[PDB]
Amino acid sequence: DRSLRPEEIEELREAFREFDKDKDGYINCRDLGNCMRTMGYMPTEMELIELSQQINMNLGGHVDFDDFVELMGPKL
Ligand SMILES: [Mg+2]
Repeated sequence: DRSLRPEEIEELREAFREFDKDKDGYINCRDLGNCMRTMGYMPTEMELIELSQQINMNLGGHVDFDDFVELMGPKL
């Protein structure tokens, strides 16, 4: 019934962390481009950007493992 992909969640967690080991729980749209590519190597090089920009409609350049996953769930 409605099959998703609970596997990417595990890989993301490691990427969101492997990049945010500082123990902050938040990453800057900067690492993303680098974490997004090393995470699946599939997005563009200026589009994932527009996404991390839309984020500004709430926090302001800071994504939580939740947005991180919400930003990688759209384009893949
Ligand atoms: Mg941090």
